[PDB]
Amino acid sequence: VTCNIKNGRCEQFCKNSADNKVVCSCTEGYRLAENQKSCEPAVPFPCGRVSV
Amino acid sequence: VVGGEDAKPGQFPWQVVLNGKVDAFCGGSIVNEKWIVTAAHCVTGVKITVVAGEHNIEETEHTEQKRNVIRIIPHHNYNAAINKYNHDIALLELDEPLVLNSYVTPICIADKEYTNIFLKFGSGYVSGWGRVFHKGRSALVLQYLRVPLVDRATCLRSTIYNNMFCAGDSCQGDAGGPHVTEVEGTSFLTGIISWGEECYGIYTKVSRYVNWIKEKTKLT
Ligand SMILES: [Ca+2]
Repeated sequence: VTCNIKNGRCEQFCKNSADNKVVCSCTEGYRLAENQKSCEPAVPFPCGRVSV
Repeated sequence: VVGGEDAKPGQFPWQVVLNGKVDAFCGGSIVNEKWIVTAAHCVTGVKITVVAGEHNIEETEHTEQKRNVIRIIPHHNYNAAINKYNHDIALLELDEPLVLNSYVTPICIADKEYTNIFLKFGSGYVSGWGRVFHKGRSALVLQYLRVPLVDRATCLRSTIYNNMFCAGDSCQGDAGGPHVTEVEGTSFLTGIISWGEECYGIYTKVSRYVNWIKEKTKLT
């Protein structure tokens, strides 16, 4: 798998590692989840989320 | 906004509204606790009041946070004389930080590359307390609308474009408000509302101002 298909299954950001593997990544206020694809809050109120 | 629908409390917690001599004359978006992004033509110099956590401007919902603007940074290339609606983006420094919560939350801003990729998804949300009809009064409760991305040629039937795009409609009072794209339940800023007039809508491409935004809105 690579970034050019389905954003490498990365929820937010995808980058190609030096061994033909996807390195998923997230924006400020989020961290990479246990599944190595999804993005979860790293602070109480991260950007761009509805909390209600 | 015309032909949209009523927003839900805390559905667009990055949305803010600008108050001057008249209430709700423009919109904006929360970049961070101390910074707002909006359209340059909304911001004259006069006393601006930013209101976050706003839902209905008539009712006191105990979610609102009013702030004074102490610094206005219109983009260096913006010139009211000449175009007026090109490089149509500004930043507002608030007097006191916003207290972030469920009703007051910033909008995510990706890098130049992904902001554009998100734009090309083809569907973004626009919102504000602009006019409900063409010459109708300003909205009481926050309105939102899903507007599709329009191609180069189709829109050109009317743009500096490089830093602008078309979709749709946004109306008077919505200017400066967010065009937002939702990716897997997280919303990213993909444009600023420039104008609609005939309530396609014309928008500023956020992608080309990301670095400028991040730089000027650095918290220290
Ligand atoms: Ca209110």
